[PDB]
Amino acid sequence: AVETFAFQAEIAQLMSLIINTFYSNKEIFLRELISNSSDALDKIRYESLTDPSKLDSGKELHINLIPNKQDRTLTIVDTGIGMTKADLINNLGTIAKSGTKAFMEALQAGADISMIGQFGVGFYSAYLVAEKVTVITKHNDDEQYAWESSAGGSFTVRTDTGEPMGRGTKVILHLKEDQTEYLEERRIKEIVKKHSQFIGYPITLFVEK
Ligand SMILES: O=c1[nH]nc(-c2cc(Br)c(O)cc2O)n1-c1ccccc1F
Repeated sequence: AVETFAFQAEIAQLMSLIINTFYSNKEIFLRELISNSSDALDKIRYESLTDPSKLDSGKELHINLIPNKQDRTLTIVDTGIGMTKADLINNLGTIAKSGTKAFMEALQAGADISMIGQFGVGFYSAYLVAEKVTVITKHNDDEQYAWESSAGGSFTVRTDTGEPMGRGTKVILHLKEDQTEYLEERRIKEIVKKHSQFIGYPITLFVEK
């Protein structure tokens, strides 16, 4: 069973702004997704400090970057706290209506799209480079769910029958045809070194055969 939801009008407007605005500095999407993974890893670590059983679903706290040139996908995997179905539906765990309002006021006053993370809606920067995004997630308190959207005002949620993850989130970016530089090892290494140098978890860039 696949459930289709409409985005809140303000989030659909955020997504169209990201897709339509001429903005060359698209590489910041990766910093934003790694930042969200770091935050999710911090959340499960914090819960584990008082309840070690929180890590029964996996003790390793890490981030993997998996490019696949055949599928034209870049996957960002983390073993953080994950998201429940309600978190996915509620804008992937954000207060995105108020974040979008603040971001749009900042843009009108001179900010630029790279500042999106300061408004707590950095996930949507994925649409600078992806035509479709799939988010697979597993939280200790819920089942494994797949969220997906190609923008256009809607998203889907379903229970995922695919490869079980113990706990965490996988963001699969189905890249736009002209954004394949983000599958190149040297380009990803450059972006991680430039923008993600103070992330306190191992970031492993996988290589391809
Ligand atoms: O909580 C939680 N869990 N999980 C999650 C996620 C998401 C996303 Br979109 C991404 O990319 C990743 C991840 O990991 N989370 C969150 C949300 C928001 C913000 C922050 C944070 F951490």
